[PDB]
Amino acid sequence: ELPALGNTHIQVFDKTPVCFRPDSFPNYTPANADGVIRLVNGRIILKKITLPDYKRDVDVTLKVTVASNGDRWDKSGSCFVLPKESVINLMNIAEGKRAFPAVDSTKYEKMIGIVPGQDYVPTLELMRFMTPFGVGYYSSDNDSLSSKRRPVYIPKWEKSVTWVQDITDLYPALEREAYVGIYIDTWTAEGYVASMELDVKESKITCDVMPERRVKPLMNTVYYIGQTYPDIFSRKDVVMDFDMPKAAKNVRLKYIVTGHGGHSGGDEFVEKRNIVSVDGKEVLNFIPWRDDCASFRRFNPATGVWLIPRVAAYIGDKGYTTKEIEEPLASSDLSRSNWCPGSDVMPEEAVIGDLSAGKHSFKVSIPEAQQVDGNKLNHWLVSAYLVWEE
Amino acid sequence: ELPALGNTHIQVFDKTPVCFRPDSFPNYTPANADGVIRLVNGRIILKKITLPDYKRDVDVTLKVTVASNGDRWDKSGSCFVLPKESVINLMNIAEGKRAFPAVDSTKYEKMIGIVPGQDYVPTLELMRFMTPFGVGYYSSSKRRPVYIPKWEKSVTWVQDITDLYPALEREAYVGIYIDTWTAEGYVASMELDVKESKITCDVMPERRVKPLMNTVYYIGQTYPDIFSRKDVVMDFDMPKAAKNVRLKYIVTGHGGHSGGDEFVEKRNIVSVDGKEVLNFIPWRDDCASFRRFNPATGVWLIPRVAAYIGDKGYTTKEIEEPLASSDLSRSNWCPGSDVMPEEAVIGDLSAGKHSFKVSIPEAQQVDGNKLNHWLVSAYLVWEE
Amino acid sequence: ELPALGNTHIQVFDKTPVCFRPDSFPNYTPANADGVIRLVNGRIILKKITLPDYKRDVDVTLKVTVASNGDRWDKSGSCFVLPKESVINLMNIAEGKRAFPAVDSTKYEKMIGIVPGQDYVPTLELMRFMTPFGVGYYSSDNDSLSSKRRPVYIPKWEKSVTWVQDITDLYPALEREAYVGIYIDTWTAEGYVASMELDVKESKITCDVMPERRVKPLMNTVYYIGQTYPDIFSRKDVVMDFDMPKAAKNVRLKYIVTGHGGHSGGDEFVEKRNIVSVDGKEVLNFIPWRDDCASFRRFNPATGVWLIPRVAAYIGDKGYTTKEIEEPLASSDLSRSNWCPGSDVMPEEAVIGDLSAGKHSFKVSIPEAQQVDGNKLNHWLVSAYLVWEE
Amino acid sequence: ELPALGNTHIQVFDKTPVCFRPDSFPNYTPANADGVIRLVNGRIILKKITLPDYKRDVDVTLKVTVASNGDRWDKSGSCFVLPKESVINLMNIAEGKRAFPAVDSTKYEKMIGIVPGQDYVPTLELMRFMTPFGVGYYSSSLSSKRRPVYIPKWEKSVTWVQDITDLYPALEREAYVGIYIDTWTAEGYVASMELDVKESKITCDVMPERRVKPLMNTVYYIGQTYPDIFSRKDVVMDFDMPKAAKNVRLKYIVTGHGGHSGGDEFVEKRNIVSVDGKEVLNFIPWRDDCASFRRFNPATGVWLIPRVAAYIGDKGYTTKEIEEPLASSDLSRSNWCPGSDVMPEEAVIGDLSAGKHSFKVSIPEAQQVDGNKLNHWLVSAYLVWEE
Repeated sequence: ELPALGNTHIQVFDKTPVCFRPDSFPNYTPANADGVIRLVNGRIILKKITLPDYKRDVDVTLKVTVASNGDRWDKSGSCFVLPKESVINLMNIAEGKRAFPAVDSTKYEKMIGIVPGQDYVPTLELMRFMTPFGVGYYSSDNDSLSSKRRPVYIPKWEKSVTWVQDITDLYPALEREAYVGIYIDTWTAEGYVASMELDVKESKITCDVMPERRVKPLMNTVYYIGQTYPDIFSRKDVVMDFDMPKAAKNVRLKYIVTGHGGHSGGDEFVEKRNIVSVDGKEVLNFIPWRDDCASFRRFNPATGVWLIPRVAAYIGDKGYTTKEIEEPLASSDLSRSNWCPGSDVMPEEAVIGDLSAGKHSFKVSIPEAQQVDGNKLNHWLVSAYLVWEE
Repeated sequence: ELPALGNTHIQVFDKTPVCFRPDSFPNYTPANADGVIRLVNGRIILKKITLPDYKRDVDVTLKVTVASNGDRWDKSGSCFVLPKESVINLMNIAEGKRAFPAVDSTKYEKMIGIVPGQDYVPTLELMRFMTPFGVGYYSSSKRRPVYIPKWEKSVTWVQDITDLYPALEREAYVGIYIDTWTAEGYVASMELDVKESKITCDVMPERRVKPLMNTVYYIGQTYPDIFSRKDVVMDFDMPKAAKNVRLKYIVTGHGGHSGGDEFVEKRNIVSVDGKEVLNFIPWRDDCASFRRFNPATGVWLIPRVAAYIGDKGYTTKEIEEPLASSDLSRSNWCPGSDVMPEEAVIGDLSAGKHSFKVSIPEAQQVDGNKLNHWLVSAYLVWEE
Repeated sequence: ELPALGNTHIQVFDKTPVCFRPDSFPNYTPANADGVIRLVNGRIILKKITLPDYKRDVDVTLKVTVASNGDRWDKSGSCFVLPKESVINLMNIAEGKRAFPAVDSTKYEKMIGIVPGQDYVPTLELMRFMTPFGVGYYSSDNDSLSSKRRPVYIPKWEKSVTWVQDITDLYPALEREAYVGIYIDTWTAEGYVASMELDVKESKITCDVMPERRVKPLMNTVYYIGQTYPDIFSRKDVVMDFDMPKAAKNVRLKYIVTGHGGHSGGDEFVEKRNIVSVDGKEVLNFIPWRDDCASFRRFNPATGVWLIPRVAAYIGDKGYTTKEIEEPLASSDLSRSNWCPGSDVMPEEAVIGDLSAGKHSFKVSIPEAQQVDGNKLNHWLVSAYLVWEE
Repeated sequence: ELPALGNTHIQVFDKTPVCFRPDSFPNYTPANADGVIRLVNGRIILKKITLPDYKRDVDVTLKVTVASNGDRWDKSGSCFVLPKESVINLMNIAEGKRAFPAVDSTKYEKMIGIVPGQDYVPTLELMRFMTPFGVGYYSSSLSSKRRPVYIPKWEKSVTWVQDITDLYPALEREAYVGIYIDTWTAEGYVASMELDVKESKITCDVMPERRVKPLMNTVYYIGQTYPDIFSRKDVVMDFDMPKAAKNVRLKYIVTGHGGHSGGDEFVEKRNIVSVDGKEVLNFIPWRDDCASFRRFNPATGVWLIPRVAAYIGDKGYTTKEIEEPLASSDLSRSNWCPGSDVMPEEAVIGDLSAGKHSFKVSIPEAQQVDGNKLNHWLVSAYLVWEE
């Protein structure tokens, strides 16, 4: 019979600004009155959370809400947690106390912080998201920029976007005390406002002992701080070793990927096969893609718009007929490499099976990925981790 | 320490046709080789399911998939279960062995089978859904907007129905109804997943379900526009006092002509023992999000001044923009959507008699071809 | 002793839309229920006005008000009247019943309608104006476009712009019955709204006989309809002859000019001497120029804005000091060739003196004017007329 | 049929210095070679003007031009005329021959000369103006520490024009007009003044019988104190109308002062003006367009104000933090800007019977002078009508 501590709800962030204001915020700003720490001139918000010492099992739910506060763009986002087992992390790097470890250039070029190294474990992602174009700030009924960009089939713009995911598997990374944060690749002073809620529901069953969950971050190419766009996959596969000190049963891989390069023909808009392997065996092999981005239209008041001519069938006063029309196409409608402006990203899972104690290899290959070329910022945001029960 | 029976998965239907073929199927066709029973000329498919005698708690998940097999329309659908405590049900009515009880015309007009009566409990809905326009059969441009790169080939809905386990326990007849009138019809799939608790001490709670109302016109029934003349009021009995009772309410508005209840906002007010427990406008304003599931929808050209990027920067011009019937805002659904029931915490209910009332006061009457109506089902759930 | 008819006020236009909607309006649309006639797809609004047969002298005041209705730009405008003595005019040209007369290419190239010809007298301008950038439509307190474009020294945007001029000298062109209108070089469907009021204040003096005023339009390069950008001054002076049927005493010339070509280094932004002559004698010789456009800032919420670095002296907490800052400069702040976005244009006057009956010459020279070059639309909008009492 | 005398143009002052040089000019200096009389050490310039005996109606236009000749601040100014009907005036007070009448302290404290008294009618203002910060002398390259990027060039002087036809009776035949500037520097300013009288071309157009009656003037021309009296009491006074008058109009000229932070120069204060116990004006004297005068203020003080600003950068529209210059001259003020004149507010009073009438000016939240905080209100008022 285990004691009940009760549920825990945390309003981590509440319309907390995420922006780029290098005159107000340097690489590191200590905790403000609300506990918010800011890194990289405001592009990263961070907060220490405490959770009671749960003995019973729990369910963990994450709810992230974003709105533009002026920034018009669809920027990349990462809700994350600093790994507890890592001496080096984003915060003490920002403070100037540490640095990402140097990497072997034959394997990882100049891609610091994407794989583990001495005293370093890559940042763990709680949720990858992509902001829509200007939701909120540009969403009013008579907004001077978006009011005549609203298609006839969209009765009203949404005022914000919200994503919810079960992250129970990540409880080990949140337990007792942890630093969680949100990063948005924003370069405007107006930026965004972000909200984040953690809901920990404690089991009502007296006998329900908390299982021994484990999490092992493997990789993270998100360019949080002093990092470079990850187009490395265009020249080489990213291969790394990892250790399993103890044999583990029924291990699962979680893989989070989005493709980027927003110019015409860039990796944001072209299909590229991802092949992920463990110990030389393929465990995921698929094209990260979405063809439903029109479904996010009401979240994108400030998206760009083009007129595409098309012969359209329709019902006129004298029955069915056809005519040439000029049909609006929004940038937000376009199919993309595993996301849409206004979507989150569900991690792909793969059941790895049992892993013996000892050395193992992990490989991520996006063989036709394109190189950065001047202003063509082709890259792939990839993070991965393992989870299992001991 | 309770024994583990393990999980149970049932592929109830698998691309099972739902159609209207009165030359092949009469009002009742007994179970075929795959266990499928057909009622009303194929408009209803039904199957007996069996589940192990679970002692531990469980989670129940329902997954329904639909595709057109030629039918072009957005027709109403109901995935349901025949209440175990009812002598009279859709099946024995179809067999010609029973009939919905006659009703008091002062209270319910000619709306047979929508409320309980002698030996009758209304059908219980596991999931209300609305088919999209021709998904699958018509999914391969004059129809496809430039912002839709490809049509989906089918539509799928998933809901947790754990609270309905008592209606499914041991043995039950589940089915799918689609208001289809074509021989080509649809194909429907249905999966039930019962995930048993991995915890040794986790005793199954004593869940209860009590169906109160169901206006879905399954068989020999009339369009439910009754709300336009009177509120639907009924009594129900609670044999035992119950704590923390919850009401689940499933509503969709209908009448697909211009200005009909499918397309106009109407406040729904639901009461128990004279106290309002729900009061809201059932509405959806996001139906454009379902566009890729509607290849066969009707289309109009609407004029509009539009902002766009031309060769000399941003500018504006008059255009004629396609608007699909499927894009239109509706009374709590879209072609291709399911319906999440609204919940309300009723609180404690004493043993004895109680009243239940559903009021949609501005609902419109059927008028010739204007088929205004409201599909409403409701039930109570609680633990003893 | 002359009878008093009293004053006459006419609300010619009242937030009447001026726009470019070729699918709704062809070259000519007849008078609507309010008397408004539309030409050139909505770019020109026109209306027949009637005035009592005044015997006493009068004062005529014109009041034009404009607001954007979505069009973001600072477009050229002309409030005008169709000359009574002209068989051919903008309206019957729009109706397809007439055409500007063909011109001698050695003198006027392909600049149709800018000088008189057979059955044609150039349009007479009541007022030349330049719309500001988006006033009204983009002027609200929290407008998503103009909100952070408001300089600290501008407490609030204006919601419209209004110009008033005395046009008493033009009474002969308005007398009894006349067609007046407004043209705006708008190419957007949203366009503008325009208002126009004529106030005729009758003299209170019993003996005050109306003088015999005369008006003679000479030139007008405004491209109202099927006309070309007037960069002709870059290759040749515009010279023309005119006839004075009767000798006239103390004749005055009125000259309305604005320079154009909004690209960097174009005639909108460069000083160009104008030299105007009658019978070979210079009567005006000046640089049409304004250096006070910053004064119109509150009318230009949608103007473009740049950040210009500058070392600025200021009072800080430790006394007088200096620092590098980035100071906003608006397109509307820039000095221009005789106008600002949001200004009207006061005609320059010159006392010509007496003119004998017969032939006379008139010449307008802007010798360093630039040519049109692809997208560089250099030109000069020039109109001129004579006025005198007989 | 009335004879035509033709138009009259008078160049009253032409870059005539207005300054404070007590060693060169005492309280009174008689007319110099150009007819210029100087009072209070140069702070006031004065000149006798003559106008033909016009029988037809006329229009009177006043054009005043000012430039700094070294004086850097935005000082108060008053273009005026000595009332013809007054025995006591600024000039004979300066000469030491007369004095403002003593006042009742319970009503007017120590505010001499602001209301009428025995043998005294307050000075009549043709135009109230406020000099800009150093125009001309400091009105000088591409990058400048003082000149904002949106100001291509400083103006070299400032000019104001007003129709003052209603004031013809105060100018008729012969009158002493002048300019006062509250300057305390030896460098001071230069001032120009032109009067243009345009005679009607109509034979029948008889000049109407216009009248002017000065009521109040708190401008501290000579041996006078800053007028913060409104902060303790309303200014109430009586006046006499020897003959009944029809359709009388009140003209009220007000500017608020106290140039320190939070002073009456920069705070909104309701003015309530009453005649015979009825309110005739009730309003906040205010201007919110002072940025429009920027090019006339080269020597103004400047602050840096932080703000997020939208702008076009090389990669499209964006926003960033900046420190934006705000000039003292840009600030909203109590009915003026550095470089502006003041249009009088008018009110139609209606008919006034012959006899006694009362007039009252109340600025109830006006602030008191406090050491170097020189809060005050410059107010003048007069009546006009046709008989």
